[PDB]
Amino acid sequence: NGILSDKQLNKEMEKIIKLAGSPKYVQRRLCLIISGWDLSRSDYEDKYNIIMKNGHYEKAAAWAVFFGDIPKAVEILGSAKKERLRLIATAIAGYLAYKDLPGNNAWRQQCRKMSSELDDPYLRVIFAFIADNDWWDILYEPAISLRERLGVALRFLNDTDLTTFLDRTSSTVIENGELEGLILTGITPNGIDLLQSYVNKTS
Amino acid sequence: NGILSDKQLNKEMEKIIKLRGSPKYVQRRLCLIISGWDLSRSDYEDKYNIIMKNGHYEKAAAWAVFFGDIPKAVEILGSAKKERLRLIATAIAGYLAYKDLPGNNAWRQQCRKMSSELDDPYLRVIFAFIADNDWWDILYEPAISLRERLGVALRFLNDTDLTTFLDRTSSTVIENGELEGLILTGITPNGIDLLQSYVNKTS
Repeated sequence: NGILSDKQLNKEMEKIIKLAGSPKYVQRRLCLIISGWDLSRSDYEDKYNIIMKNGHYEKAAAWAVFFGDIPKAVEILGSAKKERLRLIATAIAGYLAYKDLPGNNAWRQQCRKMSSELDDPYLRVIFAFIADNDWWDILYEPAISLRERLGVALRFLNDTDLTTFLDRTSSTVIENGELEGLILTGITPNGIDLLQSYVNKTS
Repeated sequence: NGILSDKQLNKEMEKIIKLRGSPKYVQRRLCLIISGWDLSRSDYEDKYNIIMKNGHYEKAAAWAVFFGDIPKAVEILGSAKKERLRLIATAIAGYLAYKDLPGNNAWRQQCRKMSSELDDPYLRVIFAFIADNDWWDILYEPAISLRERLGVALRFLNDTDLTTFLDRTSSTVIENGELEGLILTGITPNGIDLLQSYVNKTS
């Protein structure tokens, strides 16, 4: 959101980055630096390997979809142990061709129902993104990480709607007192207000 | 096989059909009458309801796949209380807009791996047929009912393919002493040979 001059802050941000498709690309790079999402393809593959070693295959598949690589998500989730996960990966595999057919045809319907009824939040995210393709159903529920929601709102979003998402989420977290809002507010006086609401909620 | 006039036996078989595409259509209809498969679509839906009330949703979906109503199979498996059955319903639902495609698109690979690794034989043959639209991977599965295998072979396969399948299955069951070869061979001297092999095998 910006705020001794706009050109001065832009050039110092450029000299921080030196270490588009948008009018504000350096601000996006600063936001990715702050959020810890300034990563390359090798870094994402390393993160996939790390999360696979940690044992959260659902989180690995969710991160693979967050990056936008759905064949990679299918490959990651299919190379697991639990037959339940292999079935889930088999369901997700469908999308690799069901992309140019916008119409109710049961598969999307069953996927919406299963996204409603499953318990794992990452699998709920993965099905709600696979069926009825829309980023907004991913970045509004509080069941997943706010850092991940910022990662998907910074990589695939327009600057017109990113401001609306950031304003709505900040005005949510400040009055709700959640600690995850430090992503948006930082260690600022607004962060002190967030921590004050957190204290008033939890002690 | 048939085997004192050919016209007389054909006309009495036609009379038997009259009691209740191919030149051997009368013999195919007699075979379906013998095996107990000549049943209407409304009674097929009633049988679906009967098996659903019994609780064998895998058997109901196997019969639906056997008859060829894949959307009805997805509808049947989706109306189940088991999350594994719902995941299998979604995976089978990834087939309706997916038959007009070539192979090796990840989804058929996952379905082939599932059909190889899964334990339930009905779900095995469901995955096998849905992955590859051929019936030679279904007609030879030993862990399904030979009455059902005869039914799908009489419904779908051609004359030469049905003759080869019948010869292979009869020559297998006569030497192996399987009690379900009595459907193929009847209570005949060959049926007594089959029962003799069953006696020699089991006492």
